[PDB]
Amino acid sequence: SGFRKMAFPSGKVEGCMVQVTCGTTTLNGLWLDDVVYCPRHVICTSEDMLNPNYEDLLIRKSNHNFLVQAGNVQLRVIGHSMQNCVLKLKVDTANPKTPKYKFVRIQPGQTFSVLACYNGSPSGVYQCAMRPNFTIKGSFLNGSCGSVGFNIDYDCVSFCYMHHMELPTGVHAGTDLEGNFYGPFVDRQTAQAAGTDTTITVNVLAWLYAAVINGDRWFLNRFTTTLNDFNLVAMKYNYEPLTQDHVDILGPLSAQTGIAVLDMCASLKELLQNGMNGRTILGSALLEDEFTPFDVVRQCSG
Amino acid sequence: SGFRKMAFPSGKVEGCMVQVTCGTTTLNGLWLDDVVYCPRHVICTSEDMLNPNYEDLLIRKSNHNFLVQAGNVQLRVIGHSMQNCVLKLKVDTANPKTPKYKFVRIQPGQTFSVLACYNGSPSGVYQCAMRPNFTIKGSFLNGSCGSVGFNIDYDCVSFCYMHHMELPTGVHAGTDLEGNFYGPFVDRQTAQAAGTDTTITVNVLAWLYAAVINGDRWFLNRFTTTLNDFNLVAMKYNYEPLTQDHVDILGPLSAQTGIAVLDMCASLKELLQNGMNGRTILGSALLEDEFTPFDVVRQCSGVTFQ
Ligand SMILES: N#Cc1ccccc1CN1CCCN(C(=O)c2cncc(Cl)c2)CC1
Ligand SMILES: N#Cc1ccccc1CN1CCCN(C(=O)c2cncc(Cl)c2)CC1
Ligand SMILES: [Cl-]
Ligand code: NA
Repeated sequence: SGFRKMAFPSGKVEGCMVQVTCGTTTLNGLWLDDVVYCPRHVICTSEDMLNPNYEDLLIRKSNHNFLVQAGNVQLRVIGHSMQNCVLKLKVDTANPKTPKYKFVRIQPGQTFSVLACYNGSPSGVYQCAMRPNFTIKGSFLNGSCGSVGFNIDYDCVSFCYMHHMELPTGVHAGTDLEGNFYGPFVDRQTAQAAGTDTTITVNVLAWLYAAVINGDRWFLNRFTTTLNDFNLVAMKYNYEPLTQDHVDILGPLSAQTGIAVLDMCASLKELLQNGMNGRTILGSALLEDEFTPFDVVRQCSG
Repeated sequence: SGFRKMAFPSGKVEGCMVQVTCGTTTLNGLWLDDVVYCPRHVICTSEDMLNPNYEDLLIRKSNHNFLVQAGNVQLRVIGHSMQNCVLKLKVDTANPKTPKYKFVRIQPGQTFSVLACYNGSPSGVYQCAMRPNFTIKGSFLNGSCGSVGFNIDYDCVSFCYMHHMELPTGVHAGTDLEGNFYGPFVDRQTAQAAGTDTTITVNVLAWLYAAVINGDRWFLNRFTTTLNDFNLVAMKYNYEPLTQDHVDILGPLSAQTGIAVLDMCASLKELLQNGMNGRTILGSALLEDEFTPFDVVRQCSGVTFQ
């Protein structure tokens, strides 16, 4: 029993973290085979950040301008190129600790583990969700750029996030490993803001199923609802719409607990309309939306 | 900025996890140098569990009755001994991935990372605190015994917990790496229950200081309190007493934010009386007690957002 925000074991990713230095800037890189991946903003000075022309800044750099340190060993940079907002530094040694991996782009609502790093050294691991507004509520300080997000699908690491910046509200923005930003953000010091966020409905339902599996049932009721009436309520409370795809994905949890998805939707409707009335669910006074249906099944059954 | 429940990177511990089998029972073991540590209850049947005589059960076992599997490799057991509630299996290979490590016994209120494992293979990592009633609120299923708790302040792993059992209320109990249980618990299937738990006051204060460092001051007030009046009020909400040791430990956070410890105590007294009135603190609608003063300093910026 028990239910905790759980990250994947980070060992396979720790063996890939390196320190990348360009001029006075030091940040983190991901070393896979003979390539080190890092944010392209490593080549910028503070003044360049206002309106950088990355192609022009890069042409002025030689391979020896990039210092890559893996533990206490210097790696030799033998090539460099850009792919979208990530710099790819070709090195002379393949990482002997390279795990089986893929680069995947995740959808809003999906969760992943973040390995926070400073000077190429891992400092902590925590679980995040890609918000509907394409930000992540992480915990990052100066020097954390290049820290990565991932999931592990068996023995294969799926890298899905690389950290680039913090927005004025204290939330975080980054790219996939192909350098495409999540959300309408850019790698330049211009005015940017997180858009209004919404709650991930399918994940709140998954967490209510986790609460039932763990013995917390007070919120269950005799009522059911239709998908259309439930979505009229969800919109009023700034919850994402629930689709038939979401209902299908919750199928297994519904079968195990004997609570149909629309039966759980009626409990959620009541919680949104009346609050918790001084009670908690899995030790929380708010409805948690950062556990996917898969996360619940993986932790509660495996 | 941001504030999350953050665990230590688990790689140094993943390289130590093995599977231990004795008869039909399989659980996890920790392989450090040439010794595999695991719960001694691996030698019990379900019937043995009511009143096991571990010395009598162990004397009937030979080294070859213990099967230890590290990845896809079988390790050879060449010795065995019991130390309190842990079994120590001497093996013929030293773990080449053994990190720099130590065994530390922790006090209530201290936090640590748990690497949940099943069949010697890591499943997930999360942060836990040793509750005042000597239990932990973890996430463990059948097969998780032998999973360990640790901290990694620097490059040295400090192992502080080994998982043995789940109590009737769904909370968890275990030992230090010398086999001494935390709390009054025993490794037998008798009626035992967790004592009434309380909130870890020093950690809630640490977390209020984290909220101030990150730019939030809404909960502060113009008042102060004496330590004794604070404790009289706190104990009415089932909060642990705050001692002069706790006040001293909060000194650095107090100096960084400019808020005296007893002034933060007055804010906590008011939050206990009023609740949050629809507001949140670091994204929570409840007062958080599983971040120590040391955890706050590790994670937070050294510059407060004034
Ligand atoms: N791309 C981009 C971008 C876009 C707008 C502005 C600034 C940047 C880059 N910028 C500069 C490098 C240093 N930096 C951190 O190291 C950092 C990371 N996360 C959290 C914190 Cl508090 C600090 C901030 C990010
Ligand atoms: N020591 C002790 C003790 C003392 C009282 C009763 C039972 C035990 C041992 N017992 C038997 C082995 C299997 N088991 C789990 O694998 C387990 C762990 N954590 C959580 C869950 Cl749900 C299950 C339960 C623990
Ligand atoms: Cl301690
Ligand atoms: Na219902």
